[PDB]
Amino acid sequence: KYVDKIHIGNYEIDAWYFSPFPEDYGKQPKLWLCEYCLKYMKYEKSYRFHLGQCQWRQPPGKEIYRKSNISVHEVDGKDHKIYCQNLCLLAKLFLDHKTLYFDVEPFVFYILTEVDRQGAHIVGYFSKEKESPDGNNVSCIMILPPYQRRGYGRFLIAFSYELSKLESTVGSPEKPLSDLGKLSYRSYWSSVLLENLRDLSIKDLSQMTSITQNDIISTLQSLNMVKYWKGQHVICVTPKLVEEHLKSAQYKKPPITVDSVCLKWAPP
Ligand SMILES: C=CCOc1cc(C)c(F)c(C(=O)NNS(=O)(=O)c2ccccc2)c1
Ligand code: NA
Ligand SMILES: [Zn+2]
Repeated sequence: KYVDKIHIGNYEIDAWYFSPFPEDYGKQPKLWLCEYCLKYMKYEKSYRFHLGQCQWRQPPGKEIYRKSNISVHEVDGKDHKIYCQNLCLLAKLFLDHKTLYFDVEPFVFYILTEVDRQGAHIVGYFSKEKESPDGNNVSCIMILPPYQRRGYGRFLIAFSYELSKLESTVGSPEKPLSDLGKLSYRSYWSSVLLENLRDLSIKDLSQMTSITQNDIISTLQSLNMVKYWKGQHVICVTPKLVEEHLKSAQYKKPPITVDSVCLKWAPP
């Protein structure tokens, strides 16, 4: 018998997948999570007592981004082991393909929070290998279900590439992506490339965006904006074609932007 329901903050959320919480936790009808320190508890009564005792009102680590009430905390897995393990167990309830939960020392975790008077409430996160031999700028990326399809996933994608830009490198999410993750990356790639083409080789777009040439090419191919000539992909678009795509309905929701001026981060 697995965890199938959690209470976190003011949300109740049904599980999507098995997560390896200890057996005596899974047997409970519901798992209760502190939204600030991510301690998981078996009972409403232990949860209530914890909420009156727990002093955390935001993630640990350093706040590397803050604009208005949107915040990102960078949490090193070796410095905040228990917190990152609890985050990975929570994330695994909603990710099919995540496989690492307890060996969190090789990872850095970027926690997205939405702030009010009571504290900084967790929306989602992405993990990132401190040293990625494969050039992955995201390992896992997860938005909690009640915040999905509301701009927060796009924010975290954009954020991951802003880190890659500051590292003077290109990067790509680790595969396989969740179904919603695939749609989200394709939408983000399309809007970023189209806006750059409206305002350039494939290599130029890559240096400007930190999107890999492969991801640029596959995105341009889905837009039918690339020709093939003697073994080379070449951009083939008219400014008018770019503008038709850009004012289609899917590019109409006003994003939460990543303001590079509010990003406080030096590359390792
Ligand atoms: C639970 C497992 C994975 O959860 C995820 C993972 C990712 C990467 C997401 F992007 C989202 C999400 O919520 N996307 N919707 S979006 O932010 O409005 C958005 C609009 C336009 C372009 C991009 C994104 C959820
Ligand atoms: Na639910
Ligand atoms: Zn707590």
